[PDB]
Amino acid sequence: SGFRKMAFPSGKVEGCMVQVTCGTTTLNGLWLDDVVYCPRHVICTSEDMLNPNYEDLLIRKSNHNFLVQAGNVQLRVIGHSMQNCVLKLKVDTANPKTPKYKFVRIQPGQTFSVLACYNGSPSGVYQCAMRPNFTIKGSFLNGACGSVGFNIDYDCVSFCYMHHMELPTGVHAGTDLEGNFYGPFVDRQTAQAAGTDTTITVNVLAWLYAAVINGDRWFLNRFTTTLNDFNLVAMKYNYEPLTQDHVDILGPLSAQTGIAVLDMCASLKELLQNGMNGRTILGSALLEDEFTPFDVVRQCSGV
Amino acid sequence: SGFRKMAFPSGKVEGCMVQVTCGTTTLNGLWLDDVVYCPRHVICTSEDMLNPNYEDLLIRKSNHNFLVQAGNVQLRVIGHSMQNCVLKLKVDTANPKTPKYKFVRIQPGQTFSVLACYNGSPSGVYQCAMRPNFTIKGSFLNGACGSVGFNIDYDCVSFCYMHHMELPTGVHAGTDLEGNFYGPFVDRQTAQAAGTDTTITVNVLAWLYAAVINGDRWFLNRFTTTLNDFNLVAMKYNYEPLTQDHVDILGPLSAQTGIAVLDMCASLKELLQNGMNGRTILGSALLEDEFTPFDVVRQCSGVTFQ
Ligand SMILES: *[C@](O)(C(=O)NCc1ccccc1)[C@H](C[C@@H]1CCNC1=O)NC(=O)[C@H](CC1CC1)n1cccc(NC(=O)OC(C)(C)C)c1=O
Ligand SMILES: *[C@](O)(C(=O)NCc1ccccc1)[C@H](C[C@@H]1CCNC1=O)NC(=O)[C@H](CC1CC1)n1cccc(NC(=O)OC(C)(C)C)c1=O
Repeated sequence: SGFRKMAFPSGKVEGCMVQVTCGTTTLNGLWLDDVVYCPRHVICTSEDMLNPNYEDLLIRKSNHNFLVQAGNVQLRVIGHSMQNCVLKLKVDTANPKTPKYKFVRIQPGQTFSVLACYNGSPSGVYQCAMRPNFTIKGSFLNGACGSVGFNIDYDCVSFCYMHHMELPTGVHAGTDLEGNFYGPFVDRQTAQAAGTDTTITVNVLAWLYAAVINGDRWFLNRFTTTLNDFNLVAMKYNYEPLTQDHVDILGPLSAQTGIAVLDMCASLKELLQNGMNGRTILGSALLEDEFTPFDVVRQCSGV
Repeated sequence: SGFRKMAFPSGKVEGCMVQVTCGTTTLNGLWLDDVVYCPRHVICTSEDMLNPNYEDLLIRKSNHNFLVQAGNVQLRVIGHSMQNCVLKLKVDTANPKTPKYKFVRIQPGQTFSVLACYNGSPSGVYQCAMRPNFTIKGSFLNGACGSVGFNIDYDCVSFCYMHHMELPTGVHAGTDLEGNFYGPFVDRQTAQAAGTDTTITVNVLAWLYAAVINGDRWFLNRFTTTLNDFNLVAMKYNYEPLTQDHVDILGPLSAQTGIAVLDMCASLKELLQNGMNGRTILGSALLEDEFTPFDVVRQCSGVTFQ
């Protein structure tokens, strides 16, 4: 037992990280088979970030303008291609450490591990969620661009995030590995702001189910709720609406604990009303929303 | 910016993890050079666990009595030895993925990464602190024994923890890699409990510095204090004593923020007496004590591993 924010083991991603340099700009790239993926803004100067014309900047670059270093080794760039906001650098070597991998675009509420890297070297690994406002609450300094987010369900690495920017509230925005941004953000230094963030309701419920599996029952009550009355109350606390899909997804945890999904919703309604009155749940004094139903089952019941 | 509970990258350690079977028992081992390290209780069965004679149990064992699997590959065991609560299985093959490493024993308050493993396969990585009561707040299911804790410095893995047991309250106990227990625990099925835990003061102050570096400043105040004054309030609230060495270690963060440890101790003094008054610090409603001063510097300066 016990319950922690757990990341995936990072080794399969560590062997894919490289440094990419173009002019004065250095950041991280991801080397899978014979392609290095990195943010297209590696081709920009620090002035000329307001309104970059990336098509115009890229046509002016030679293969030999990209310095790609994997440890001491310099890789040879033999071709370049832009896909949305990602640059794909063709190199003469397939990475021999390339894992079994897929690219996946995730939905808000989904969790993933981040391997924070500087100069193509790993600094640390932590767990994140795609917020409902399509930001992530990351930990990134100058040099972190091209750091990736991933899951490893079985031996297959699903890459879902590539880091590009920090927004004014100290939260982060980036793309899938096809270079499409999460949310309405652009790779320009123009004024942009995250929408109002909301709590990931289905994840809070999953985490209350974790608490019951780990033997804590103090917050339960004798009440039930309709799905609609739950949403009318939860939205007053800036909680995301709970859908019938979310109710279906919570079915297994419901069956394991013997607590109906709408009985657990009544518990959450009372927690939002009362707070915790000096108590904690799984070591937290706040309601946790960065564990998915699938994360709870994986950590509580066998991996 | 941002601040997250961050683990070390686990790749150097993932290459050392193997499965060890002795009869009915499967758990994890650590394969370094030509030796596999695992918990000595791998030799025990049901009857043995209630009062084990580890000397007497280890005599009756073949080398072929220990199945060691690295992926599909069976390693050949050519020797076995016990060191305190660890078994050392000599194999005929040096691990070609052996990193630069040493074995270190950490102090209460120090943090490390755990690579939670099952059947020799890494499943997850998270950051822990050795609690003042010598437990860790881990997350471990059946099969986790022999999972290890570590720190990295440049390209050197310091192994500090090997997992042995769960206590009541769902906290965890284990050994250093020389098989010495952290805390007053024994590797037998018997009545054991975690002692009263205390809050790691120097780590809470480190995390208040992380808060300030990230623009979370509401708890700062005009007041200062001294050790004796703060420490009399610390003991009061089941906080570890703050030593002069702690004050020195936080030195850098006092400089970088303009808040002297004792000025920050004045902020922490106030938070304990008064509470947080509806507010959060770095997204927590409680005072975080599992970041060391070094962790805060590591994270807020972008230190990388080679
Ligand atoms: C990314 O480009 C990066 O890491 N680049 C390498 C590098 C940058 C700076 C110095 C040396 C090397 C960064 C990552 C950022 C930096 C701080 N934390 C991060 O997550 N991304 C950008 O700088 C990004 C590039 C834009 C998308 C194309 N960018 C540019 C300009 C402004 C901002 N944000 C900003 O001003 O943030 C506030 C909070 C408003 C100060 C930005 O992210
Ligand atoms: C460890 O031995 C292990 O993982 N063994 C492999 C295994 C395979 C299949 C089934 C069980 C075990 C475990 C690790 C435990 C299991 C669950 N969480 C853990 O951290 N350690 C023990 O089982 C340990 C071995 C003893 C020290 C030599 N042990 C034995 C008996 C009792 C407990 N604890 C206990 O009863 O915990 C409470 C909280 C009281 C239920 C114990 O840890």
